[PDB]
Amino acid sequence: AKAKTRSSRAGLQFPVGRVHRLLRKGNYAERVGAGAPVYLAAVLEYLTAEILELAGNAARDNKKTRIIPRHLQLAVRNDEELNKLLGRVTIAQGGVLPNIQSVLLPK
Amino acid sequence: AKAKTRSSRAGLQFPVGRVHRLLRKGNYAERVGAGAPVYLAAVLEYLTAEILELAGNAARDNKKTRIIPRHLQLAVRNDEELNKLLGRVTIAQGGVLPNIQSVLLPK
Amino acid sequence: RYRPGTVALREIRRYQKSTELLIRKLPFQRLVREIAQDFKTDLRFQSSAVMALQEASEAYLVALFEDTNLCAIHAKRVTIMPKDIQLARRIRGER
Amino acid sequence: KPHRYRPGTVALREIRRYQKSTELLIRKLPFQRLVREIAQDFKTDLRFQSSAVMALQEASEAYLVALFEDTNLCAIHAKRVTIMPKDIQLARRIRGER
Amino acid sequence: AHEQVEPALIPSNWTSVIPLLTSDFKNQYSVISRLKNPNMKPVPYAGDIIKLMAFINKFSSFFHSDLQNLSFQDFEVGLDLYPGDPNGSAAGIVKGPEDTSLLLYPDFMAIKDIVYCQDKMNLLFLSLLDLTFTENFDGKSAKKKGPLTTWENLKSSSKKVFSNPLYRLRLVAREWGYPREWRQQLPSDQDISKPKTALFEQDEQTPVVDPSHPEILTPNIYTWNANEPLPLESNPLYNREMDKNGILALKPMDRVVLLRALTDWCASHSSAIHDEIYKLTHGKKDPVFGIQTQQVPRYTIEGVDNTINQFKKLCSLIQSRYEIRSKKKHFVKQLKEGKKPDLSRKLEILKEIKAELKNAVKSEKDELLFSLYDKWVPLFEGELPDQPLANPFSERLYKLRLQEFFLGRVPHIGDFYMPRLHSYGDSLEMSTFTDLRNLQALLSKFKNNEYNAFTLFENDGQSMSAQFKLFYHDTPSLAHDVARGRNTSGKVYWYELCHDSATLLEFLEFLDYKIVKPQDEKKETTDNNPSINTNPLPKDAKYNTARKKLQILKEFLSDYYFILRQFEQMKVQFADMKPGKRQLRRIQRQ
Amino acid sequence: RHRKVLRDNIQGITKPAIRRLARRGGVKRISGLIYEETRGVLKVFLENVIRDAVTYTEHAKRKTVTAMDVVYALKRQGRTLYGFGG
Amino acid sequence: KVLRDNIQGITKPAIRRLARRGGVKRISGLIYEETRGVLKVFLENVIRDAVTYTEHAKRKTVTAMDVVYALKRQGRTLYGFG
Amino acid sequence: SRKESYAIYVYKVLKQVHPDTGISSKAMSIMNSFVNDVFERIAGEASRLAHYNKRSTITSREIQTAVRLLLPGELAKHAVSEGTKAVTKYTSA
Amino acid sequence: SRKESYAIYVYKVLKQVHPDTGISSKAMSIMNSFVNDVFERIAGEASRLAHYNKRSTITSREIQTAVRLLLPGELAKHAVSEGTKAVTKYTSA
DNA sequence: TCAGGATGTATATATCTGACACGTGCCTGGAGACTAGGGAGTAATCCCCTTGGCGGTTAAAACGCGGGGGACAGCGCGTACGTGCGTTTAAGCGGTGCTAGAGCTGTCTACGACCAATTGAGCGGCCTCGGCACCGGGATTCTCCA
DNA sequence: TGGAGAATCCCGGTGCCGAGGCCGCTCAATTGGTCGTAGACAGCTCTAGCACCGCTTAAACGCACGTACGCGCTGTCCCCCGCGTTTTAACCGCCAAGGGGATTACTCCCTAGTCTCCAGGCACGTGTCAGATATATACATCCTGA
Repeated sequence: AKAKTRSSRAGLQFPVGRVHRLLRKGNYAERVGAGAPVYLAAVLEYLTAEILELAGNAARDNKKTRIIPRHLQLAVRNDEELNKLLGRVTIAQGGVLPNIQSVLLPK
Repeated sequence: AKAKTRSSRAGLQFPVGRVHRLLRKGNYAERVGAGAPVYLAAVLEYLTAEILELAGNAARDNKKTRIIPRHLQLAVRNDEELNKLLGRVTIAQGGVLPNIQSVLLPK
Repeated sequence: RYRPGTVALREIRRYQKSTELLIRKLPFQRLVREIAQDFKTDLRFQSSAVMALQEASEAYLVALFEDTNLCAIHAKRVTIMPKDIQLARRIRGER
Repeated sequence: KPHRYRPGTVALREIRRYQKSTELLIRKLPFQRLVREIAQDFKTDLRFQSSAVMALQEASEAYLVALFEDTNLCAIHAKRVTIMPKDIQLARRIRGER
Repeated sequence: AHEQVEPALIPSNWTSVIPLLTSDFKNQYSVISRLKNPNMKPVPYAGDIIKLMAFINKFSSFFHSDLQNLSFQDFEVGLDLYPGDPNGSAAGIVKGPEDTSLLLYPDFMAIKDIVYCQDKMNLLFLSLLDLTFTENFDGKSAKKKGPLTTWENLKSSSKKVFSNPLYRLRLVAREWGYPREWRQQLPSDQDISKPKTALFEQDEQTPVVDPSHPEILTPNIYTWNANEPLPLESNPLYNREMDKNGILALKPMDRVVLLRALTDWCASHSSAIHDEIYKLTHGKKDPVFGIQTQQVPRYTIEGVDNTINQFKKLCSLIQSRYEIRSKKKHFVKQLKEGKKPDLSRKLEILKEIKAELKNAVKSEKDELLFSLYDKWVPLFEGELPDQPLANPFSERLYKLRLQEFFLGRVPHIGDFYMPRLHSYGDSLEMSTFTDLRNLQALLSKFKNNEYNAFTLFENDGQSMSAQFKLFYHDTPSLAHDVARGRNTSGKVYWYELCHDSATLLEFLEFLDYKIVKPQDEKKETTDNNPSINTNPLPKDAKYNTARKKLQILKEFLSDYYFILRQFEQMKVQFADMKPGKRQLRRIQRQ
Repeated sequence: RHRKVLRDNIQGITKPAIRRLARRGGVKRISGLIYEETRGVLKVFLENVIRDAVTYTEHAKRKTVTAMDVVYALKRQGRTLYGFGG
Repeated sequence: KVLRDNIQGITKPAIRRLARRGGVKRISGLIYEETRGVLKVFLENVIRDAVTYTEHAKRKTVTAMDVVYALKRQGRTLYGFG
Repeated sequence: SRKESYAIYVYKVLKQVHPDTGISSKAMSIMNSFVNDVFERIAGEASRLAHYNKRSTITSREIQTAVRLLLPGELAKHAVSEGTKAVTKYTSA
Repeated sequence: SRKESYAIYVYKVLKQVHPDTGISSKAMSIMNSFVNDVFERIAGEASRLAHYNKRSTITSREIQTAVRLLLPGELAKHAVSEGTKAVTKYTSA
């Protein structure tokens, strides 16, 4: 019959088939169930959507239309939960969040 | 016909066969070489001896003849490299190193 | 009457020489069950599970107080204050 | 009367300027030579991909910037505005690097 | 005569442990380069480094601890010097049997070692400059105790630590004197030292205005031909890189020349050491034999067997002399009143040991000297203040004028120098520079190697020179060249023999052939000799005592071979300060 | 069938206990505001570890929290513990 | 060819630019040397590990992946280099 | 040769979230690394979960528990919601 | 069930090192945990090395490199010495 | 500074236990022997990407010199923290009783590995134009001595 | 408090090079089977977690008192910042060689899978002495005094 990709059955954009293959060849366990790649692809797609939404807003606040690493850095470091998820991660060409301590400001 | 353990062939006290089984059953790689269990058993035996010697010295200095967790703690924390290897480990019932900051001392 | 501070050092040596736990066991067990009440109701604990929790907790607090003491000495004090705990935990990455 | 800014204003201006940008703050060639000099000790006649040196420099600058943030917190804690070597040492000791 | 009169222990024959060389033994031609072999190397910079090492040896308290354990390889590698070329440095050294390339230390040895040697050499340069110029506060200053310069002084943030002393030096150097290599040597072959430059005397004043005084003090005066330095641009002391880079900014031979000149200027104008040396040499004493510049230990100049034989004869004679001294009429009559405490303890113990030593057999006569040297030291009080076989390295009179790397003298050839390390005050723990008895004792402990590398570096092996080299100095050729017209401006008088153990044994193998007496005198030492190594010494009876000394040198070098390869392996084992507790845990674990 | 709801057991970590914990850490003098801060810190630490322990318990379909669950939670937080198995 | 004294290429103004990005307003004079030392140690740790990977692959070239693996081994994950 | 990546999937998601926004090359490299890193974390945690319970299969229970362990709070809640939705949509079909 | 542990092996090594010293039961438990922890670390690093180089075997080269990456300095030098010694003895006999 | 009295501590003997050391069965897992087949090792090649030179330009680093402001030391006060002592509380320990649920066994089926055929999604190659970097000139704001 | 000069923003214009679309062309994902066993599921045993009660007694608690430490203020002076001028070497654009990493085609030997056998390790019983406790002792430390 006509073939439908597994990622289309679940209504996803990420590849269920590629994820299943990576799981099998990664030696994570002897066997991989049918729902594991689907469930994991859904989770990965959700997280990617989060990052990209926040970074797109950050880019729009600069009147740019290409997202650049600086915008990803601003998106991550301004959200508490994403910043907790990526606390030990360095983003190349990211920079820092503008922050000058209070007692340094003129009075 | 007469069995002669792999550990005996290599002059080790730790089991080569058990280590080989743990390697095969632990999902580390598809295949496991022949000398890998030998090398790993040698390393483990060496580290065990290293820590046990220092713990025996520490227990001896306290006029004890049995080793208790206090002596393992003292042996580990008093050695620079063992302390680096177990920097993120809590030894149950180990106590701490007797150490008072100088400025707190009386004068 | 000893001068304020002598008993302090004497206790420091005492409690750095021993290894027993420094919190009462029943209060800590009740605290553990109370905290766990908010993740799953009617939970049972092995006794060794609670003992493991207490060992880990006390180790953590002792190390935190060591860092706190360093942060106090840095500001030329000897009294540890909440600022010191907050600075230690901010540098450690916990806040 | 030549015009002069008060001591501290230009420092704040630079703080803003460099917290707004994202480019690397160390010169490329000196850092590359530093990498090669360090790597002499481990193996002789090593080659480096260009991206390898760039990765080392990104990681290094990120590390130093974060360390200076912690150092600044220590200096403020001791009621100062000048950072001093003891502030770096306290920060690295609390972190677990010494 | 009176009571078999005390046989005068005449100083001329019975000196201290210190004989002399008199620098004129080879008044007869000995220029023949017959000792040559494949393992010979001409090293122009040799004597200069020997001078450096000796100077840093005599001045231990002035210098860092890390400078006291230097070796000859340390100077070569640090200064990037290669042996071989009689016109300076032989850029690169060939490797193996045949070699299109050259070794070039970066291609041969670990690189942190090269860096560390270079750092040591900058440290030495800075310490000399400090001791020379930081004398506005002369000697004793705010930084009095300890060496004037340390590592953190060199690695300091001044970042041009050499600039200000460099300026001071380029100021005072124009008159402090320049080396003959840094003199503006004359293009015009007319203004030599004795002659002068230009005819200032327009004419001799024969028509004197006063006939009563014909004599004149200005017969024919000239302009003076005082020797000049180089131009400032070509004066390498004016090379700006020295401010930040340091000494590693000249030509290697210029490095050597600058270090030598700096040592001379330090010895002359560092008023600390300037007064300390003259204090140390012409204090209120003359040499126990008489003033002579260069002197050696006895067992160096004759050897163990001859010196112990002659001092056994001396020992028997002086023991009988003591027995006479006691039972002497005037001496006896002055003994009852307590003349001197030595004149009683010495006599009583010498009588009891006369009883216990006439018991000793003639086979024990030799051994009793080396056994009883311990109690034999307090004996020599009324006699010489030191034993004829005593420790040279305990004197403040034989300290300035003593040279210690010297290892023996041979007729018609020259001297054998053994530039090894410091042995004065500090680093005396395992110092081989010591008395014959305990010297041979330590060499014995290292033949059977009771002490090994771990004990070796525990017993101040890090303060002890890891490596070595062996040199031959052609005293006859240079002495004659001085006495005959000074042919030298850049000639060579130093040669290299053996740098490590294998070359040491090769040199032993070749030298024992020299020890072969000329049976070719009654001919008709090996083959292919007139081509690569003149083994057969000229057939005659001149070298017989020379060959006895060569036999003793072979003995001493084979005795050294143990301790020398011991250090040459200890350094490899424990070059870095490392936790050897785990290293011994290897052996206990296996 | 007794399932009571506890309340305010954090005060059972008495002030003397906190002083003992500080004394083992080398502290000579202790501010009076330290105790509440320390109770808050301990509460956060225990919440973080117990959440993971109960997650491990639930995944195994059990009703008791075992010693291995605590050990795994601690290891997952980079605080390995020795002396309880695992 | 030997390499030496390259840490002096980490200049004073570069260090104070990093301090500025860190939000530091005044800098003592002894910081710079101290900072250099810190940097050296950091690099020595990562480069060592990187070479350990390169030797294991039997390569003579240090790739960006070796550096990324070393950093990640030390707990300093880096994004943007594969 | 060929080198697989997550680029086109990231670009698809982007076009779903901000229809008129692009993305640089280096930003795409960063997002590719981010996807790989999270994948590896979750898969490793699931592997340990299977090993602890003496199981030889990685199922949706393992992935769900691993997600609960790694992600913080609302991220974990929403992620479990989306994952369950996808699995139900996949099975019901 | 015959729950396995390294108790007897640790006891053997102890008797070699200090022939007349005993060990508590809790200390034996700690030493067992230590052995398991180090085994896990080395095996995991060797696995990552194998996957990195697109190889499907753990050989003694992988174990050696994992030991070099995990142990600090002198410990690494000595442990590599022992491992090489053991493999040589094993193969030559 | 030397010392005496009170106290906490290192020292020395007595007894008392329970935790460690020592000593049998059995059964599972390690060793031996063997074969197959694919992973790993080797040789040949090729091409691209790293190292090394060269010269011009100009941006950044180095160096020098006020001088302003922050680090640091010294001092005085007042309140919070330690120390002690009597009274109260609840931890700890033991014993008793009960049942939830941990843990193991035995059946058996539904799910995942594996495989061959088929194909269509995604990768590398190759254009092209628009977002963004840059510049230059004018506008507005900001800082500092009044 | 208001103005003078330096920084920064902004608007328009221009140019380029990389983001994004199109187009073959694999080769990895999908489909439809068969085959085995991993885990779901029911059932049973019995451990150990939970609750409660009583008696000891040590720890927690509350209050009183005193002094030592924290914190604010002042004064000094050194040392870092801001700015100008000189110097140096980073950077860029181009060029060339050649080493080493990647690809490909053979080849072979090392490791997995299987079957058979037996002993090493573990569970289960027993003894005793190392360590904890008690109790009695000289020694070192602290606090106040002359």
